Amino acid sequence: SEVIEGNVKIDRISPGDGATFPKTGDLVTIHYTGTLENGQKFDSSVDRGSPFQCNIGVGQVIKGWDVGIPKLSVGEKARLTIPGPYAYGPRGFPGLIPPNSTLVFDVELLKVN
Ligand SMILES: C=CC[C@@H]1/C=C(\C)C[C@H](C)C[C@H](OC)[C@H]2O[C@@](O)(C(=O)C(=O)N3CCCC[C@H]3C(=O)O[C@H](/C(C)=C/[C@@H]3CC[C@@H](O)[C@H](OC)C3)[C@H](C)[C@@H](O)CC1=O)[C@H](C)C[C@@H]2OC
Repeated sequence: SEVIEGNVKIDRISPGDGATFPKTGDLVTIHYTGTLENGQKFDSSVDRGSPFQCNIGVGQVIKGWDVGIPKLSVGEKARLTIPGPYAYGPRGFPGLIPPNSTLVFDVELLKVN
């Protein structure tokens, strides 16, 4: 596991084309599962049967996603461990994430665009 910006950790699980990497502003199609540090699952889009899309690195998602995702190539599966300051910090999210939580994200880069 690699320690990227802000102390976010990447655990590579299954490779991508090792060549198609998301660039700033690129639209990404991802499948994620979010868990707290205890393993307690709080969200998943796989459960929704619909992948998430956002433009990467422009402030649309929490910073751990912004620093994290661009280091993945199309088709890869990896796990992002994100500390509070790079996620929801001291505020959290009502009914999902408590103040100061470290978030674990299992994500799959389906397509870059
Ligand atoms: C108003 C319209 C609702 C709009 C909802 C959608 C488009 C649907 C989309 C599937 C979101 C999920 O809803 C099904 C749901 O995703 C979580 O469950 C989740 O796993 C998560 O953490 N995600 C989602 C995947 C990207 C990383 C992170 C994120 O960065 O998400 C972003 C996030 C909340 C950023 C805040 C931005 C404000 C800053 O202040 C804060 O700064 C700390 C960080 C999302 C993408 C916002 O851009 C847009 C929205 O919120 C949140 C725990 C609760 C959130 O509910 C909404």
